[PDB]
Amino acid sequence: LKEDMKMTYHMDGSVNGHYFTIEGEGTGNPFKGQQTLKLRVTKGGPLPFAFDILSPTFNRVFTDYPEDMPDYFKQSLPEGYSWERTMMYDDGASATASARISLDKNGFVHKSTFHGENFPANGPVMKKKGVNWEPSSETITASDGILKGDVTMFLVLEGGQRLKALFQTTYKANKVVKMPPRHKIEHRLVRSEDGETIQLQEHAVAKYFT
Repeated sequence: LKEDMKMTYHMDGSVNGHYFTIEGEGTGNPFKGQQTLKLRVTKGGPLPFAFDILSPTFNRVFTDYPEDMPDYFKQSLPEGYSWERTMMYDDGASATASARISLDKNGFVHKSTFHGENFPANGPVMKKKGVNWEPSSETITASDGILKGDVTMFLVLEGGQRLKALFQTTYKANKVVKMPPRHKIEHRLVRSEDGETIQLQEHAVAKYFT
């Protein structure tokens, strides 16, 4: 595990019954909690929905942890960890996702799935009006060898509105590691697109409360 890591991605997903596959590569500094991803829709493109609902699916190894706080995700290496997530939007839409994070010769291997339903056909998600997620603060809590994350998310939309969603995640290392206290992770995730690709950049930093 070094300062200059590489990643690969594969997602099989669907939204409102429209199925798609996404693949890509990434680079990042896991110790500074920084990563940059380059993704392509390899099947089912172009996506008839705002890519932002998928972007948090695309790795808490890339979190800047204080030196004296147990780092659940870096401890999980080389075997890695997996997670499962529910996402409940304020308009009644809902989605689930899961991913497995592992390592090979090249670096991190990220395999994920995504299932979303009941996004209003004429709402901002299905009309591709997302801009970016607001910076967020996810509360991490520990119990029985696993972590649970809670974060209220706000998707910035065109025209100055925001769409709220509640994210809940269970992170599983699948081997015994030293467990951290209750803490928070501050995220900043931004997206850029060019017709052929999607770029994601996340900066994530873990902090103690107060």
